[PDB]
Amino acid sequence: DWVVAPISVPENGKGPFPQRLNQLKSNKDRDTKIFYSITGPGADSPPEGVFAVEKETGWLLLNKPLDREEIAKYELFGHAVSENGASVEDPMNISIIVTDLNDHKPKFTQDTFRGSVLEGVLPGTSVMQVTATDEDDAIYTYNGVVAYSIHSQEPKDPHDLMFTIHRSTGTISVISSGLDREKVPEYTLTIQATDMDGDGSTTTAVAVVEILD
Amino acid sequence: DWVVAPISVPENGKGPFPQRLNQLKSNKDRDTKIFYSITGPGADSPPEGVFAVEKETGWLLLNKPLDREEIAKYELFGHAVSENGASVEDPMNISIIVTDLNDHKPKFTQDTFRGSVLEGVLPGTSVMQVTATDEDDAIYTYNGVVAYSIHSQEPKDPHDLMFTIHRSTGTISVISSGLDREKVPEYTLTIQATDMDGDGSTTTAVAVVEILD
Ligand SMILES: [Ca+2]
Ligand SMILES: [Ca+2]
Ligand SMILES: [Ca+2]
Ligand SMILES: [Ca+2]
Ligand SMILES: [Ca+2]
Ligand SMILES: [Ca+2]
Repeated sequence: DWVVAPISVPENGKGPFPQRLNQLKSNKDRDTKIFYSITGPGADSPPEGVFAVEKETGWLLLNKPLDREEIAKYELFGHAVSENGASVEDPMNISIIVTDLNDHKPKFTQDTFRGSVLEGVLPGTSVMQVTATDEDDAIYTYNGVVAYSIHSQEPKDPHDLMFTIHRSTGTISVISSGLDREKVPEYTLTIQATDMDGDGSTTTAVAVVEILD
Repeated sequence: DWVVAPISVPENGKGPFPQRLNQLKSNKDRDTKIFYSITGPGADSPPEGVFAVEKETGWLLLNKPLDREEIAKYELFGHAVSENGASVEDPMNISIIVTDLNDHKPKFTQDTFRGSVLEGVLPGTSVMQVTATDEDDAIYTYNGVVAYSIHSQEPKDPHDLMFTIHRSTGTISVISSGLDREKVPEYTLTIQATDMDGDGSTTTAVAVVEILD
């Protein structure tokens, strides 16, 4: 059977609303006046009335901007009923596919991460790992893809940047010699996550690294 | 049966082309890979290839700006065939409705119309009738609706405008006294037709009126 294709709708639309998506039509409007309706979540169940159909034209309508992070897919049914009150078609499925916009900054799992490392480990040594997530799509886009960076380190002793961070994994490492617990026993690193694998929104957190004895 | 609604497409589109109109879809792409095609005038008969369908996505495409005055309606069929070569749906009808833009100026039937009238008829007297047509729509719009006016008269004797014209019918009348064959035996009137019932494009012609004795 010939059916309506999934309808792709990007989130956060300007409208104007209501917005025509597609026009349902039964063949039998030849012999009969037809009344179209729609059921399902987003229509007649929660959230009600996000989608509506014009009773006589069969225009399916979107009534407000969508949010993919709330609902990414609606599955509705279209109905066709004659003036005399008889269902004249089996209900048809209709799918609405909400597509992504980069509308989330990344978020660090904690605001402050704590880890530690021994003085005198070789440069190259893994210290700890940080994590930030991103609500947006990261399959088809870089909207959800986070890149990690270190913005600054305190104090600047012995040298000004002793650590680096692995840009996709969040793993912090020692890249320098001179960690000495007795002179600088702890460090605070401002760390950053930027979605669009680097090119996007930036979020900030702290990593506090203890120098073990 | 649920079918594709007529697709309204205004003429003279900017594109970009090719332009997605609507997405055909068979249910049976569940169990089977489907190949979509389209037949009919505008597809596989003259004018070929104004419309095309993407073999696998089933996107129906318009490939160039349309002209309503050339063809105002296309009637095509959609086809669905399995990978193994079997038609798996009865062909479906598809209608394309080309809608109007005001892209024609009105045109006078002749460049010079000739008529005559007796001297000394009462003011109010019908002299002749002019006609201009307009290719555009005039049912739903004023694109096709012409309004007539007189731009000027030569000579300006006795008085400067002796005639008027009925704005919707093109009928010219005498609105003044003093027509005297012996002093001014003929007049030339520049006449105008403007579509959008007055507000639109203007075309010009001539009416030559003989004064009878
Ligand atoms: Ca969102
Ligand atoms: Ca998003
Ligand atoms: Ca994001
Ligand atoms: Ca045209
Ligand atoms: Ca036109
Ligand atoms: Ca016109």
